[PDB]
Amino acid sequence: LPCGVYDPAQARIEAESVKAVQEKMAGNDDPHFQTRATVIKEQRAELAKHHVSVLWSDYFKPPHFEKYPELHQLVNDTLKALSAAKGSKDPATGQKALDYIAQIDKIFWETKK
Amino acid sequence: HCALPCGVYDPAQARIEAESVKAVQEKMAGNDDPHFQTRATVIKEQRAELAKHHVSVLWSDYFKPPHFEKYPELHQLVNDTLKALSAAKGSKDPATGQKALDYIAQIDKIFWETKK
Amino acid sequence: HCALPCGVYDPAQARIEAESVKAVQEKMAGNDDPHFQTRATVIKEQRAELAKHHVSVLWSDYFKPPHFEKYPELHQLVNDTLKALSAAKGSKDPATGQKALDYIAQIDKIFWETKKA
Amino acid sequence: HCALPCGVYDPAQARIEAESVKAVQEKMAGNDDPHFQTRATVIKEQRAELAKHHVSVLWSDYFKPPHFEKYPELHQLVNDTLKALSAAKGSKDPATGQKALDYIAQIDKIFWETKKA
Amino acid sequence: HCALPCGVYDPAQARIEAESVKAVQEKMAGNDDPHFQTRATVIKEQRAELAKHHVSVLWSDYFKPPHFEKYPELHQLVNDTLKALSAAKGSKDPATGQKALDYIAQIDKIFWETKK
Amino acid sequence: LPCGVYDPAQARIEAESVKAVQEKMAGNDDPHFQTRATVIKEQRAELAKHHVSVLWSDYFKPPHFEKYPELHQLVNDTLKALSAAKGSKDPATGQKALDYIAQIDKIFWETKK
Ligand code: NI
Ligand code: NI
Ligand code: NI
Ligand code: NI
Repeated sequence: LPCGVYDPAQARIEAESVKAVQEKMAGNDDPHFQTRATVIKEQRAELAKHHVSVLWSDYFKPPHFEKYPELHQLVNDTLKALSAAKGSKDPATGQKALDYIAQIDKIFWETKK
Repeated sequence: HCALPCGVYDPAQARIEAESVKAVQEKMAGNDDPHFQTRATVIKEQRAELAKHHVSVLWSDYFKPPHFEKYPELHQLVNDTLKALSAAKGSKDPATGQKALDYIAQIDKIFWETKK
Repeated sequence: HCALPCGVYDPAQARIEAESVKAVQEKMAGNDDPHFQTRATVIKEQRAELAKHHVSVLWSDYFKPPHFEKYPELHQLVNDTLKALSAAKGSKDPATGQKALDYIAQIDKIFWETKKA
Repeated sequence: HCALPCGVYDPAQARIEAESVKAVQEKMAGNDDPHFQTRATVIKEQRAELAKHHVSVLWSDYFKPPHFEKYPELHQLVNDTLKALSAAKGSKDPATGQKALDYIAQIDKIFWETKKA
Repeated sequence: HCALPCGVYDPAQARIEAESVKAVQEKMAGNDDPHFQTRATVIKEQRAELAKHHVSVLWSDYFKPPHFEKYPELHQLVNDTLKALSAAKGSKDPATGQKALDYIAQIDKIFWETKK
Repeated sequence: LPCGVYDPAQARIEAESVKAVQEKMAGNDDPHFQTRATVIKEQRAELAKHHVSVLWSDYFKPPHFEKYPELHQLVNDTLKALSAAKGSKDPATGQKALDYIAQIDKIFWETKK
C-alpha cells in the first residue's frame, strides 16, 4: 500500500510451527503422520519465507541498509535457513532459522525506536 | 495452526491482520485518490479474510470442549468477532477495525488464560 | 460466501469437498503404492481444509443471531463439524470422512429450514 | 476435482461460483457507494475465476475421450463457458452472469447423462 | 493471462512449470529417502497444477474462435496436454513429464504462429 | 526441494503484465475497468515480487553474492520498483521494474555459463 503494519512475529510464528512439527516427527513413526507432517512443514516454511521477504522488500528502506550493512545478507541467510529447515526433519534446523529471525526482530524493533 | 496437532497457536496472527485492516481504514480517510482508494479496498478485503481465517482456526483447532464448558460465551464471542471482521471488511471507518480488534482482544485474553 | 454480502450460500460446497476427503480415504485402502499414498495424503489435507473453510463461512457469514436463537445447538454443531473434518484430515479411515459428512448433513438440514422461514 | 483421481466431480461447484458472480452484478445496480462498488468488483473477479477453474477441471479431469466422441460439441461448449465467465468478470451487467449460468447448465446436463451411462 | 484483456500471454509459463515437474521426477529416481520423496511429491503436485492452470488460461483467454477454425485439432490438443500433465502429476517417470512438455511444445508452436 | 529449475522469465512475464495493464489504464476511463485493472495489477505485481524473491533466496548462492556484490541491493531495488509500479498507473513505473529485472536476468544467465 503501504499501510505500515509489519511485525517479524508473523515470520516467527510460522517458523515456530516448522520446528514444532520437526519435533513431533521424532515421536511418531507412522508413515501417514510423517507424510502429513512433511506436507504441513513445507507450507509453513514457505509462509515464514514469504513473511521474511516482505519485511525486507516492503518494510526496510535504504537508511536501514546503510545503518545495518549486514542486513541484506542476514535476510538471505534467514531465508536459506528456512529452506534448510523445510528440507530436514532435524529440529536443530528449525531452531537455526528461528535464531536468524530473532536477529531480524532485534534490528526491526531498533528501527521503530 | 493446522491440526497436526502441531500445537502452535497465537492470536497475534489474527490481531496483526486486523491491525492492518484498521491501519488501511485510517489511511483511506486521508487520501481520496480513486486508485489509492481501490488499492486500499483490495488490501483490506484480503487482510480481513486472513484475520477471519486465523480466528476460525483458533476456534476449531485450538479451543477444546473443556474450554467451551469453562467459557460458555466463547462460541458466540468467536462468531461476533468474525462478524465484526466482516463488518470492518465492508467499512472504511477505523472504528469498525477497532471493534474487531476489541473482540480479538477478548479472545486473546481467554486464550492466554487457557495457557496458564 | 464472500461477505459482500452477495447472499449465495450452499452447504453443497462443504459437502463436495468432504465427499472428496472420504473418496480419497477409500482409495488409500486399495493401492499401497507409496507415491500414490503420498499424493492421496496431499490431496486429502487440501480438500479437508477447503471443507472446513466452507463450513466456517456458513457459520460466520450466512447464519445470523435469529438462527442461533432458534437453533441453540448450532454453534457446537459447527465446531464439531470442523473438528470432525480435522480428524478426517489426520486419518486414512473412511469412517472419519463419513462422520464429517454426517455433521455436514445436519448443518445442511438447518440451512434449508432457514431458507423457508 | 483433484486428479488423484478421487472421482468426486459436480458442476454444482462451477454453478455456485457463477451464481455468486450474477448476484454481485445485481447488487452493483442497487448501491452506488464507490467503496461498495470496488468491493463488489474485487469479489466478482475472484468468484468468476473460481468458476472458470471448476469448469476447466471438469473438462480436463472428469470428461474422457468417449464423452468427447459422444458429445462432439463439448470442447467448444466448455471453451464458450469459460469465455462467458470472462465476459461476466469484465461486466456489471447481470445478463452476462446469466449467459455464463446458461452455459454451465448445458455442461450440467451432459455431465449427469455420463453418470447414467 | 487473466482477461482484462491485458494482452500478455506466453506459453513459457506452462513450459517452465512443466520443466519443474520433469526435473523433480528425475530427482526422485536418484534419492529414495522417504522424506525427500514426500517433499518431491508435494512440489510436483503443485507445479503440475500450476502448469495445467497456465495451459487452461491460454486456451480460454488467449485463443479465439478464428484460431479454433484455423486449427481444428487445438481443443483436443489442449485437452490432451492437460491430461498429459495430470498423468505426470501422478507419476515419477520423467518420460511422463517429457510427454507433457512435448504437448506444450505443440501448443507453443501454434501460439507463436498466431503471433506471426 | 531444490529441483534447480529457475528462470527470471517468470518474474519478467508478470512485470510485463503490470506495465501492459498500466498502459491500458490510459485508454479507458470507465470506473469499473479502472477498478478491475487496479485489482489485476495488484496481483500481478505481487506475483512478480514473489518470483524475484525466490530467485534471490533459492537460486543465488554465496559465491554469486561474492562475484556480484551489488546483487543483494539490485534485488531489493527490483522489489521496491515492483511495489512502486503496483502503487502507480504510470507505465514508466512498470518499465523501470522491467529494467531492473533485465539486470537480474543478465546476472542469472552469466551464473549458468
Ligand atoms: Ni499447526
Ligand atoms: Ni458471497
Ligand atoms: Ni478430486
Ligand atoms: Ni492478463
